[PDB]
Amino acid sequence: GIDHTSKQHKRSGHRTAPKSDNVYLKLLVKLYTFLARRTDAPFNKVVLKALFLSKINRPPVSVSRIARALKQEGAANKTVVVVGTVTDDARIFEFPKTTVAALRFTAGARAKIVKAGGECITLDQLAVRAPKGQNTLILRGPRNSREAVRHFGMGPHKGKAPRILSTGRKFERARGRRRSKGFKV
Amino acid sequence: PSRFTKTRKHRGHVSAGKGRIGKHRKHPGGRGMAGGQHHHRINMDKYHPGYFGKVGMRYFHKQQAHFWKPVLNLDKLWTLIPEDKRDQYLKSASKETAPVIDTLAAGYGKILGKGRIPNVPVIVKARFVSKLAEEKIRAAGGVVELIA
Amino acid sequence: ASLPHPKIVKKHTKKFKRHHSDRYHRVAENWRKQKGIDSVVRRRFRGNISQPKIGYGSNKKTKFLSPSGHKTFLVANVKDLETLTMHTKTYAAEIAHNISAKNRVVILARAKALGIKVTNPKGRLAL
Amino acid sequence: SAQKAPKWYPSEDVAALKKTRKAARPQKLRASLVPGTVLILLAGRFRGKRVVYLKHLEDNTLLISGPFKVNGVPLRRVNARYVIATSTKVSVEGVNVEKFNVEYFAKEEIKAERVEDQKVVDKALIAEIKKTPLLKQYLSASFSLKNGDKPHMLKF
RNA sequence: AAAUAUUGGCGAGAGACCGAUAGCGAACAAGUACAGUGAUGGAAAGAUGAAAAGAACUUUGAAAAGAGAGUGAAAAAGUACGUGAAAUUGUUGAAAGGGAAGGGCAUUUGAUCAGACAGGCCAGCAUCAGUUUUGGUGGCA
RNA sequence: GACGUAAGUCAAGGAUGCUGGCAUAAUGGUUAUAUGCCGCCCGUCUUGAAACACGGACCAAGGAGUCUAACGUCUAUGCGAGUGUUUGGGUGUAAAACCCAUACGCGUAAUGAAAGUGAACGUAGGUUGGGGCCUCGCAAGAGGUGCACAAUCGACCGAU
RNA sequence: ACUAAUCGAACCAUCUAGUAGCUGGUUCCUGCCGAAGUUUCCCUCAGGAUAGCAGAAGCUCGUAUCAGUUUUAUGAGGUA
RNA sequence: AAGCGUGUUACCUAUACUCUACCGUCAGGGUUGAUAUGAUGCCCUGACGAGUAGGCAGGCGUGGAGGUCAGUGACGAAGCCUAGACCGUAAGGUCGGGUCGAACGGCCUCUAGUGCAGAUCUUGGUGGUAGUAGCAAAUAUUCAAAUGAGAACUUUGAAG
Ligand SMILES: [Mg+2]
Ligand SMILES: [Mg+2]
Ligand SMILES: [Mg+2]
Ligand SMILES: [Mg+2]
Ligand SMILES: [Mg+2]
Ligand SMILES: [Mg+2]
Ligand SMILES: [Mg+2]
Ligand SMILES: [Mg+2]
Ligand SMILES: [Mg+2]
Ligand SMILES: [Mg+2]
Ligand SMILES: [Mg+2]
Ligand SMILES: [Mg+2]
Ligand SMILES: [Mg+2]
Ligand SMILES: [Mg+2]
Ligand SMILES: [Mg+2]
Ligand SMILES: [Mg+2]
Ligand SMILES: [Mg+2]
Ligand SMILES: [Mg+2]
Ligand SMILES: [Mg+2]
Ligand SMILES: [Mg+2]
Ligand SMILES: [Mg+2]
Ligand SMILES: [Mg+2]
Ligand SMILES: [Mg+2]
Ligand SMILES: [Mg+2]
Ligand SMILES: [Mg+2]
Ligand SMILES: [Mg+2]
Ligand SMILES: [Mg+2]
Ligand SMILES: [Mg+2]
Ligand SMILES: [Mg+2]
Ligand SMILES: [Mg+2]
Ligand SMILES: [Mg+2]
Ligand SMILES: [Mg+2]
Ligand SMILES: [Mg+2]
Ligand SMILES: [Mg+2]
Ligand SMILES: [Mg+2]
Ligand SMILES: [Mg+2]
Ligand SMILES: [Mg+2]
Ligand SMILES: [Mg+2]
Ligand SMILES: [Mg+2]
Repeated sequence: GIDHTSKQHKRSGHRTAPKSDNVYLKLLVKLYTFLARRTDAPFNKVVLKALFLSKINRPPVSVSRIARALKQEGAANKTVVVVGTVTDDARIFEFPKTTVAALRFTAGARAKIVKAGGECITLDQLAVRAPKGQNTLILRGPRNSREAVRHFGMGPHKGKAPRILSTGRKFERARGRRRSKGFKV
Repeated sequence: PSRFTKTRKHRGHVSAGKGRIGKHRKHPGGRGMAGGQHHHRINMDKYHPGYFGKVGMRYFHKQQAHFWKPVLNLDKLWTLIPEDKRDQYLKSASKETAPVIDTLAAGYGKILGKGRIPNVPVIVKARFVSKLAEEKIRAAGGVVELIA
Repeated sequence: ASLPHPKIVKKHTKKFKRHHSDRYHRVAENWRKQKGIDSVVRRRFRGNISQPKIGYGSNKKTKFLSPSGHKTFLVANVKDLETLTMHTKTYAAEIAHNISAKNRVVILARAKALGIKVTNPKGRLAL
Repeated sequence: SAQKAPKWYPSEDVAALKKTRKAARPQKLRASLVPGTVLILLAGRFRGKRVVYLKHLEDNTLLISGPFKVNGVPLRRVNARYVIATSTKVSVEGVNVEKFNVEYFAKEEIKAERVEDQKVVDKALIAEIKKTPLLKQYLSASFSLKNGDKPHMLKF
């Protein structure tokens, strides 16, 4: 017998592979598993882990988010890296000329980047030209703006969104939401 | 499909995952929303506050079409011009040739002011506009023409 | 012969017969886990039958090996047999139960020509 | 196909052995075993015979000739673990035994040469056996455990 | 009028449907046989063989039938008919058995069985390594 | 690592060497039996079952978390400020597959009972962290940038 | 009491697979993790909701934040 | 004392402790310019293994469906029997022999009316009980012949 301080046989709880069966994604993982092992550049390990992520955990990255990132001083010539999808954003009217490396590009995003004079690159071409992630800018989309996140942690005085089908008057706007009817949460 | 369900794995195990003691029964707490004010009060006040009780005025014979008014913001205002012809107006920004944007034919009732359009004059035809949206359009050199 | 292998250890040669399969004819001997609340077999009381558990697993260097040192490959014709042309030290052919007598003759002669061991070289013979 | 196929087969190559650090070194006999000692045999066709220890061969066998003219035991080999060494000793510095070795006793009607190899050795051994009293009869008698003999207390 | 409906009727085409305890209650002389005064209730029951070629003839028997013979690819297909499981049963063989029997570990005995000679089986000694157990003796504080 | 001046050797990152018998039921497996020791009848409710608690004489076949409407979290996939061809139309090798317009749904705006109003002072803010990247350093470290995310103070929209 | 072996409301069919907080049953194997009978509310006390205990999915990072432990310093307590 | 109090040693044996091996699980690593083509692969290192209710994971089996093996089969498919054999911890899989007579598998996938010892479970079949309980109310039968394979029981006669 052993007085176990920790739970036995506990899995790490981190993805060690993509749940996806996409063969090309698994080839990209084959590439960055090699690069993470045979280089000491932290970029390769970060990209590898991002390659494992689920869909909600790799939100879209907008071209305007990329352009804002390129406004960081000393960052205007960095290769933006997005382990995910880059979407188009018509709310920006001046896009800079830059090389963006991403898993997926939408048609609008690719057209906007190319029309700016820039380049759209796959992650393997990024691995060829920046094996240690040289001069790279990893960008991530907003995880907590998901609709599902609105409803997490619901409870009195927490101010989250109730899980509700129909909205408007008559749908949870009464006793429990105003002092005139009972109380307010 | 059936072969991936836990029913298949529970075969050979007596209680079918329902417990020996609790012993899955028909409707142990009632059917539907029973007891929402009595024995389901805590759940209902925790997750659906405001559920019970009444609220303001009633509207007999409400037709939603009376209220049709899709909003469009200025930051999306220039998307109503097709991409092929958009860049020509964005350059050479001047009056006497300014893009007429009919936001009603685009399916919009009111123009709101989320703001930061380019400094190009545009003629915005709309049923309704917010006060700030008309400020930004005028500041850019355009105008809003009230239509019906 | 077969490739040299370590000694073959089984760790449990005795069949794992189902509890009370000797008691009632309706209970078959195929192993079933006792799930009863009071079961002496489930609770592992002294004197009761042993249950299959992973600790009984065979040495990986010896698992699936016959006492002759070969893994069994089920063969239905000459093409399936010629799958083991370059593998005679690790695999032995076993003719499928439903192969006819005259086809078994063909399989055996081919196997002898290629040096492939046949685990059942007597099925459906005129002897 | 009755059985589809293994996608990738194991290697048919046979691995070489790792180099082994087991150097053979000479056997250290027990102190009780000195050439000329009389030996009780504990096993074999000549069970219980008392013989004379002549030489320690290179295969770790002892070469005994409990004189063939005394108890019929020929020039033969024995394993030192199947032997009791006694305190009684007859000098073997009158007999040549260097002609006897492992290839003398190879497997493949008695042969002619072993008879005079015995009839020369027995001359030298019988000569000193005649000196001390009762030893020739002692070498003729066989050993056995009588009732109440305790070999853990017996001296030999 | 049409676009709509259609567990009835008639006429068609179909199925990742069921396959004789399933599928309609009913694959069959099935809403039949049968129960109930009555309203009603309501089964079970498919398969010899390619073809009866469904066993002429002899013999034992009062006869059923048996034994032969014969037909058939097959009677280990004889209408008590494809295959023909289990429970239960007869016979033969083996074995054990002082108020149950059955089971686990181990081995004896009996019976039974596989593979290999291009090393397979069982051992003995020596010199070592790992882990231990039990002695003898030396030097110091 | 040790030994040897070196050669090389060794008990130093896991057994070799020598020899014998048999090559078959001899070892082994299976099975019946015997012997030693052990072993209460399962299932179930239950704090507690071998129970003088219940079901179970036996055997075969049948026999119980399903489908559907709406939905939550998570995951895969397609496209992405969009998305959804399949109500319908076109077409067909004909319930398939292939093609498609106008709409409609959900999303892209909230808030108020409602009338209504409706989202940049600022590099879309400041502060504290913050992976990664950049510069200097043999390195440590130092400095610049700092996405996601976290805490916090503000700004904007609506209600009051 | 009797009303077709049926009577403190016959029998037949259908609604009807009537509802059941209650009894019984709930069908392969192995591997890993692993409980609760306690809090609050309830015409609640053989039942639920709720929190807790549990699993699973992970995610953000990479030796911190920590800790059913002591020491030092400093509080508090009214039982023996 | 083989009792009581006490002291000393030796000794016995747990699924516990030490070491070694094998299985599995978890963790941390290695491995690409032939990794001398298994990268969900191979390999290195360390630790760990109780379990109802319950959760999850990897597998085994069954009916049907798309694809493949130009798979098996009247020279015998399937089914069934088999103290004959082999593989797997196991679900199970495979082979031999007998019976048998017409269809059926392996693999990759799809799908479900998909796995039974229990439900006083349904239907059907079958036991022990057991050649057992019994076949005892209504007073009562008997002789002979005939018939017949066979007569307590049929017929006729006689009689009661
Ligand atoms: Mg369980
Ligand atoms: Mg239950
Ligand atoms: Mg086995
Ligand atoms: Mg078994
Ligand atoms: Mg218990
Ligand atoms: Mg029927
Ligand atoms: Mg036949
Ligand atoms: Mg038969
Ligand atoms: Mg037949
Ligand atoms: Mg039949
Ligand atoms: Mg039959
Ligand atoms: Mg039977
Ligand atoms: Mg008796
Ligand atoms: Mg016994
Ligand atoms: Mg040793
Ligand atoms: Mg035996
Ligand atoms: Mg006992
Ligand atoms: Mg009780
Ligand atoms: Mg019990
Ligand atoms: Mg009860
Ligand atoms: Mg009973
Ligand atoms: Mg019953
Ligand atoms: Mg069944
Ligand atoms: Mg009912
Ligand atoms: Mg545990
Ligand atoms: Mg109340
Ligand atoms: Mg109860
Ligand atoms: Mg006090
Ligand atoms: Mg007090
Ligand atoms: Mg004492
Ligand atoms: Mg466990
Ligand atoms: Mg099938
Ligand atoms: Mg057959
Ligand atoms: Mg049997
Ligand atoms: Mg036929
Ligand atoms: Mg079923
Ligand atoms: Mg049954
Ligand atoms: Mg059960
Ligand atoms: Mg009687």
